[PDB]
Amino acid sequence: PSHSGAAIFEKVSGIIAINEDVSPAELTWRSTDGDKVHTVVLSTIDKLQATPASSEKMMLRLIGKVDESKKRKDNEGNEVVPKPQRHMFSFNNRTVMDNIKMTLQQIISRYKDAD
Amino acid sequence: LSPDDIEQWFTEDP
Repeated sequence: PSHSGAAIFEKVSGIIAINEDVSPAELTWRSTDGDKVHTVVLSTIDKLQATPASSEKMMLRLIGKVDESKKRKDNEGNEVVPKPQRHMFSFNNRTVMDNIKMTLQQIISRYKDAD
Repeated sequence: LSPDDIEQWFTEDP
């Protein structure tokens, strides 16, 4: 129950695996049947969202760091304020999602401590 | 329909 937890992506089912051996560490979701795969950079994970156990609502959200200070221009020639990254995953076992939320926290805090 | 909708899932009700 570490660096891997059967997670649902885009309403689809699959396993979510995390690898801290790569820099920046990333998370890869692999369908159950192997029809869909997803990859996410954990190093950006600025906030971890998880549904409480008491809440029948099963879900897990990942928040990626931003950089509005960059100030990107739009097609209209006007500056815009970029938005922060946010992923949405669904789990069936509070334990599995509990591991992901716990493991992910270890990664953020890992980079947070450095800075 | 909107992001706020999914956010409610975390708020739920006692």
